[PDB]
Amino acid sequence: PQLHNGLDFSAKVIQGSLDSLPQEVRKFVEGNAQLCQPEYIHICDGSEEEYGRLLAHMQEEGVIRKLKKYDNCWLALTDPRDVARIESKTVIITQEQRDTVPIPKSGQSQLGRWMSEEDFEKAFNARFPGCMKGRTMYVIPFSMGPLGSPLAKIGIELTDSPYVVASMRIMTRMGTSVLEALGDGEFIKCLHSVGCPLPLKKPLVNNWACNPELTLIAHLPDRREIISFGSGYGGNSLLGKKCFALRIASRLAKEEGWLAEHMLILGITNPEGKKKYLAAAFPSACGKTNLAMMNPTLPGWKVECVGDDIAWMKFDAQGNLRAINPENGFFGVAPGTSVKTNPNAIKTIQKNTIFTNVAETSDGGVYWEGIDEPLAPGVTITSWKNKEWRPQDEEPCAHPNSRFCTPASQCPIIDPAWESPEGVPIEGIIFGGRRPAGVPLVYEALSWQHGVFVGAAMRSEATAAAEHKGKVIMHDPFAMRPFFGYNFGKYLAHWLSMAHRPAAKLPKIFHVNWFRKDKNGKFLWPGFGENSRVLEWMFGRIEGEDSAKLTPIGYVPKEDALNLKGLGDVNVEELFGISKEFWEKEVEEIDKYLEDQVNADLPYEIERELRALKQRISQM
Ligand SMILES: Nc1nc2c(ncn2[C@@H]2O[C@H](COP(=O)(O)OP(=O)(O)OP(=O)(O)O)[C@@H](O)[C@H]2O)c(=O)[nH]1
Ligand SMILES: O=C(O)C(=O)CS(=O)(=O)O
Ligand SMILES: [Mn+2]
Ligand SMILES: [Mn+2]
Ligand SMILES: [Mn+2]
Repeated sequence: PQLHNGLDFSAKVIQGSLDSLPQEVRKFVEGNAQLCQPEYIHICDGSEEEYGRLLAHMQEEGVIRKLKKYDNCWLALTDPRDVARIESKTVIITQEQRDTVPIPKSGQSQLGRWMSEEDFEKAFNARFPGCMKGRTMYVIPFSMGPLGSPLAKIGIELTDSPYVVASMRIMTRMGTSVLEALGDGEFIKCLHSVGCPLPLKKPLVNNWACNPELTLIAHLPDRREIISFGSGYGGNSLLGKKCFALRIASRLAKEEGWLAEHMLILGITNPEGKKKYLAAAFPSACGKTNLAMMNPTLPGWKVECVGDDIAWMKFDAQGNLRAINPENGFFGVAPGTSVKTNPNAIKTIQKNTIFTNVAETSDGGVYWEGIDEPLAPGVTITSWKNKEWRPQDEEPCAHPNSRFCTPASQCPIIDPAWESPEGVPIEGIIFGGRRPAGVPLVYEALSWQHGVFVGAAMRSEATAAAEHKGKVIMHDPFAMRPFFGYNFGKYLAHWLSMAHRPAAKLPKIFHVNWFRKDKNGKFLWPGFGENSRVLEWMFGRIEGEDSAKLTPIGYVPKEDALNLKGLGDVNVEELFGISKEFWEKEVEEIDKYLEDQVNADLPYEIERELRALKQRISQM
């Protein structure tokens, strides 16, 4: 009801009907329309017609440019203050801090950023009232996972950014079919604003609306709400991806008995016609997308891609660990992608793809560092800063975290089961990061509990995916440090608890290091497609081959067990060398980190594996 006409927003709906929405969706839309005061409400239907109209609208406003060299591809350039996910402005709100992060022993927690409800209420009220004045509020109904999969979950994103709408169309299943599937069921409430109500108070850089000073990405798992303000970029604004599918989902997974993880999923088939599925957790900028889409160098081997970033997994009634990729496309780092580092990506991204912050060539193409591809005489480059750029300038032509956003269905090696609602059965889990020294090319964990410890102990040299810079070695347990939805100690206990399930077929757990360097600072391992030789070894180990030797850190390949035919140059001694001096320092750093950062919530089984590793190293 109403005594006037300040609550019914029907007269402002320019696509769809508030009457046709499920009751709780209408309330969520109308209540935030009352708060944010948009000029128009557009209820997305997911259609090709809508998508083409939206792209035309952004092209007219100067938000995106058409890349005339390719088929339906587009370029966006951002404000240089809004170029990446921002860990330092991302918070989780729970009544008790301990539900979000373990209470550290001495230091500040690195495992999450808690904010009280009372503080968030102040932050929210400082930001959202009136924030969409003069803009359109888009209503995005989307499904994470195949529509109707048992592991699928539905979200509603409200946003004032047409770029978010277009990107969500690629990255999720979006439109009217989701609403019909949702009915009166529950959904995750996602609210986003770039934070730039009209008339503009600050001028817009690169026609990219954002509010860097007030950027805040907040999660409220008890209310099933995600609330994000001030950034239009990637994981800050595409709320289905990191905010929903890792942070909110990892908490739901804890409650419901499954797992939501920063893992690629791939299927690999050997020359004897056998196929296995593996998942791999690497931190951002450590090569998940290269491995998920690998072109193997070994003949008779085939790799197919199920997903490159997020896995949802659950033991089924038979005890198999079944995984789905909840995304609908790939949001991959552009620079360094080339025919030699990721040829299956090159094939995927030449149609129906949105690029952000890469360089544009004068003939309507795309450029970036490491593309490894010469340009024709006369072809010039406009950098991501919208500036004439020569290979002689110090500037990169593309931002280091520039991205492509591409439909998964177009990948030439997309797995035939990538949308199966029952998921694929996972037989191995791989961990790894960037370790220039000390850590060998591959090893296999001694047991489930040791495997969980290996994940907990992950470390990786700092790169350029968040706001971290330099060549520091930081901890990133399970590749989830920016994405835990709840207390990491309880997360470890949850992983450990999977070994108590009836008829659970626990996968083997491996750790890889593509990044070991010799004294020259040169990579010991060629990597990329040659990593198929490491996968072959893992495949044999899952089948039970006697191809491992025991070391203090776990099992490594026996002499001659790795197929090195071709690269006869490889320094095997240094690639698999294990130094007592290095590993004594390594266990000490893990011990200090686990004691401070997990403290009273560290499971005894993890502390036991640390003691066991310390003892095996002392006996070297
Ligand atoms: N030396 C070496 N580098 C690799 C290998 N595979 C990938 N890389 C490097 O990894 C970087 C690309 O990784 P990203 O796409 O940024 O990592 P990602 O895991 O997909 O990251 P997110 O999408 O952010 O989760 C490039 O610098 C590559 O050169 C490899 O096998 N060997
Ligand atoms: O940071 C990551 O791991 C990503 O995959 C990119 S974003 O979705 O977080 O922007
Ligand atoms: Mn990636
Ligand atoms: Mn990622
Ligand atoms: Mn046990």
